[PDB]
Amino acid sequence: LDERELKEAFRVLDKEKKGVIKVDVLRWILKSLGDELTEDEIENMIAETDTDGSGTVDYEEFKCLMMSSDA
Amino acid sequence: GLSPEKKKMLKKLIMQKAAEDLAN
Ligand SMILES: [Ca+2]
Repeated sequence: LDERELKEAFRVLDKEKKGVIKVDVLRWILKSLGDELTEDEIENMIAETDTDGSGTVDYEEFKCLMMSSDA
Repeated sequence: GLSPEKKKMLKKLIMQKAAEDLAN
């Protein structure tokens, strides 16, 4: 992922312009655009993203998710 | 941990939403 694209995505999803993405946005995304995800799977994917359980995704957390390579 | 299917879906959906919202 181009970091320019990452920064643009973060800006778009930071609705309050507070420097974070609220977990509600992620929940909304997974619930509405996700395909038959369970509520526990949604909570798991949220937890995978917001790693400190702050209820907000900061840019470092966002980058960790988006730019990670597991191969 | 997340399975790669779920992690890939998560990343895909996040980007789709960003693209959608940019568009209005
Ligand atoms: Ca957090």
